[PDB]
Amino acid sequence: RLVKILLLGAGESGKSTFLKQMRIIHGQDFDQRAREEFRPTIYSNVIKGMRVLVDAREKLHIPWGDNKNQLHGDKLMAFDTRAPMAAQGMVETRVFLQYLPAIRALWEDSGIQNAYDRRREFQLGESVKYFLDNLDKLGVPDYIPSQQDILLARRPTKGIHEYDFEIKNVPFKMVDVGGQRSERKRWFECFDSVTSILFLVSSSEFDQVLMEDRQTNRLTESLNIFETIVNNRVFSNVSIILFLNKTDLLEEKVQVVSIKDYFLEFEGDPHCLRDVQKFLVECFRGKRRDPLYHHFTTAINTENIRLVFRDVKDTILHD
Amino acid sequence: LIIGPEEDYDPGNESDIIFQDLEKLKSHPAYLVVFLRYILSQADPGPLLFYLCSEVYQQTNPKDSRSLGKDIWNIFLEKNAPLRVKIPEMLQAEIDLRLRNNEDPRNVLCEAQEAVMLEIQEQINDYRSKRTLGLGSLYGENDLLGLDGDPLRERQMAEKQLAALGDILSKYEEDRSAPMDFAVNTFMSHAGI
Ligand SMILES: Nc1nc2c(ncn2[C@@H]2O[C@H](COP(=O)(O)OP(=O)(O)OP(O)(O)=S)[C@@H](O)[C@H]2O)c(=O)[nH]1
Ligand SMILES: [Mg+2]
Repeated sequence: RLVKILLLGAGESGKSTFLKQMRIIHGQDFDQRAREEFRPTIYSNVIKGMRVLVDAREKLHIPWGDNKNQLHGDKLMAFDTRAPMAAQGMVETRVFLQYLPAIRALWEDSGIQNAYDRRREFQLGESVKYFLDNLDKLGVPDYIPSQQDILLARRPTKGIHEYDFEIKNVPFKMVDVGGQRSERKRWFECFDSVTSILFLVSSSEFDQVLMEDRQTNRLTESLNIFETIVNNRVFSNVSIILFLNKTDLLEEKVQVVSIKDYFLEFEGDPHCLRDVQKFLVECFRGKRRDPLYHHFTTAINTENIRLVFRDVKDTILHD
Repeated sequence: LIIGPEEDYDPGNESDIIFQDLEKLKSHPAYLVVFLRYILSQADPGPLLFYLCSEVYQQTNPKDSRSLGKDIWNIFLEKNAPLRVKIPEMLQAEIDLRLRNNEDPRNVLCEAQEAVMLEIQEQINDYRSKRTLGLGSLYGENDLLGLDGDPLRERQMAEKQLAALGDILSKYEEDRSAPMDFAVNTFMSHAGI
């Protein structure tokens, strides 16, 4: 009777963000207290993210916009990311405020900006840019993360997590799991009584490599995982739905990067969003060895997810 | 290099070596069943099953192998075989000719096994990529996360994973599950499981 939905996908595909949306759209949402619990994670995202940027600036030999910022760069690299709290991906407010001036100056530096634009050469999520562009509101003494901030807050998932909700007298149980390699060993425990699998893919990852081994192409990894799930006879009765997520990022990326440089078989306009999306869908459809439900989503956009899940629900409830 | 933003990540050897060579994979029943589980769920079971049954025929006295050879033919080579396997036209013709005239089919059967080995090695490489994806547990690898270098202990585990295979064979229609079961048992029983 319960509709059990399993969220699968490689690391950083948006699974946990989608899960937060279900709570926002069909659950109790996030009140002020629940949102304040994300503040330490947000401050950690910013400090660790900026540290990645200065390290990248130095190692990629990118000139400083102003070398007086070297003093700020030193202060940030000196922040110990291995200490107890930082290790848990948390930063106290008083600590954050001590680094705010240095972080603000660094973000305005053209060398740091150049490093960010070349992030494909290392590992860094775009949500870091979102928070760096909102340092003014994060810096206020009584900052309380907004719903949008909570959706962008980043933390890699470990273990299995469930969230239950109801839609018009219909009970749902959604399962979230970690997508990075070492966490996939937990997937086998989540398929009991599964009604549907929502397979998430970061549509904007075609020019990136894995965090696990900075060599394998991220899109290639997603295709290979999808291939093993969709062709497993054990899931013959389970409906699989593909989400080409981060559509918003893909729209902005196709204007500065050509997918053709990473996937030769692409034959269309690299600067055209629809041409690339069609290519991505073809790639996944081709992994199935004899109906591919799919949606272009933006997990951080509540309105987009509200309407996408409406279609997903109808699809699942009719299979 | 450039530091990462989530250094707390934990990535979490003998196994690899075993899974890459059918030769030593066949000598490790517990490992073979994991591969069998992979094949039955993700690919064409024909190649591996034909190979294993043929292995038994090759190791059986010509005086007790008549019926087995007939079963292999009807199951994997016959025109309308349930688990038909692809092999060179020359070999299939030669095998049929020697079986119909009661000659020694071992040499040509061996050549058919080598032909199928191409496909089997491909499936082996595919599974190795799944292990790289960190998805080995989906095919029962946890059952090997405790085995010691001991034959009896392994063949012991073999018959427990082997019993649990029914869940995958049930996803098949009688016209295929029946012959597959017969194939598995023929090898396992000869392996001492
Ligand atoms: N711009 C944009 N950001 C997104 C979208 N979906 C998720 N994100 C952001 O991507 C980052 C990673 O997403 P997250 O939800 O943690 O992925 P995950 O699949 O759960 O990752 P893991 O647990 O397997 S490692 C987060 O900062 C999140 O806010 C999207 O559609 N557009
Ligand atoms: Mg997650």
